[PDB]
Amino acid sequence: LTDEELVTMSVRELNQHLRGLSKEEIVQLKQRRRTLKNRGYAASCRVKRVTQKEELEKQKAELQQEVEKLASENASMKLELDALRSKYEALQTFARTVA
Amino acid sequence: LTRDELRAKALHIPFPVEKIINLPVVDFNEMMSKEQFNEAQLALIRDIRRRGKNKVYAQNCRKRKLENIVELEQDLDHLKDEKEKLLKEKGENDKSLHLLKKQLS
DNA sequence: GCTGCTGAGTCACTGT
DNA sequence: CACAGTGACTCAGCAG
Repeated sequence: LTDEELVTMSVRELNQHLRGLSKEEIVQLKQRRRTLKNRGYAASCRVKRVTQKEELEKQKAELQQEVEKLASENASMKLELDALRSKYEALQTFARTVA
Repeated sequence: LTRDELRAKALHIPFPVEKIINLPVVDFNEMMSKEQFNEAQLALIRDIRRRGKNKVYAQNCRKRKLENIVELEQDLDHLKDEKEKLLKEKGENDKSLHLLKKQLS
């Protein structure tokens, strides 16, 4: 019995493969299956933590470039807004100097 | 008595397991000096030190993984707040530019 | 009893 | 050489 064949086997079909096995070899085969199942649980846990980390890092990189772009364009527009307000105010004081 | 301590006692190693693991390498070498250990004693001492130190490395490596996820989720939390704050600032600037252009044409 | 999960210890590596 | 880090495997032990 190869590895994944023993892991995919249900506990009901496992009892159908008790041909010529002693009481102990039935035990060791059950612990062999449990060990193989535990190896898959650890691998399944490691995969789950990796995708979570990679996804959180993907969202952070996207939001960091969004915030960096937002801060940059806001500073540039604020420059043009302040310049336009300066010319508007300068024209305001000149408008107060008329007859 | 731990399994490590029993094995060290069985091989007549006179040093405490704690000192084998935790001593800085300079003090560890001083402790090992002036001895006469055979290959079996040297191998067990090296095995106890390596396992004892690697145990803590794995502990720290798993603690860092958990702390790194907490820091990432905090980074996301602040970035969403900074994005919201920057959008409000962009709105006040867009509304001020609009009012100025309206005042003119 | 089994199933999933998970905290640790260990191994076989790689990195500084 | 030393120490340090890390994915994978292992077992133990708890919850379901």
